[PDB]
Amino acid sequence: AGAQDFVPHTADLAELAAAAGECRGCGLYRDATQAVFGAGGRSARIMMIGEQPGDKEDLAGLPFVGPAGRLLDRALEAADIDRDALYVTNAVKHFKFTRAAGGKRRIHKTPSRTEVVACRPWLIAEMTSVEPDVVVLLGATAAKALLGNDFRVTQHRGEVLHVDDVPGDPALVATVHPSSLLRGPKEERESAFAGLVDDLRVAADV
Ligand SMILES: O=c1ccn([C@H]2C[C@H](O)[C@@H](COP(=O)(O)O)O2)c(=O)[nH]1
Ligand code: SF4
Repeated sequence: AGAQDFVPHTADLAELAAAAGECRGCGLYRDATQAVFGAGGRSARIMMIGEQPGDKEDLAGLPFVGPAGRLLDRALEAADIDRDALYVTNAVKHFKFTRAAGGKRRIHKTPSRTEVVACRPWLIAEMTSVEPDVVVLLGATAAKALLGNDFRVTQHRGEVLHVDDVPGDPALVATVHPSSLLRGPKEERESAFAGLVDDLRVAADV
């Protein structure tokens, strides 16, 4: 099923990342430039999971390097979390996208539940490799990957969750995706940023 046979029996993140480059677990590898594995080391206490690499990440080979990542950086710094101490990844490892004519970037398309479930063996391998104390789930796709397809981020914001399905039983904190804080009225963007900082601090206080 999905990516499972492409995942090697090792927890070395370098070997896992190289193997993900060869994954064909769903259709998304075809049009993407490369797989984007997570970034960080196995000593990390906090793992953070987004949806997928975007346009910038697809070509950089690293997660959260575009506008959403710069906003995330600002939130982390405000929460006194050192990004180099995190393990940062995504629920799906290949960018799913289209282009619009006259557009200034490739625009992401939402992974189907099928693609999320197909790619989840990589996330499980990352979680068993890193053994985080806490997992921050940035946005609906990542949160649903571990908490179920019906899960609503908006309804559980600053809550420490635990589900028996997850290897290692880390605490789980589901929050807004940083990209959602890029646009909208200023007061709403400012209130939403504060809430993201709060949720990051919940995770770091686990
Ligand atoms: O590492 C990443 C980078 C971007 N994303 C998402 C965030 C946004 O909704 C889109 C585009 O990211 P952006 O940094 O805003 O260009 O992809 C992600 O889920 N994980
Ligand atoms: S998105 Fe995930 S399951 Fe699909 S081909 Fe890429 S690494 Fe494999």
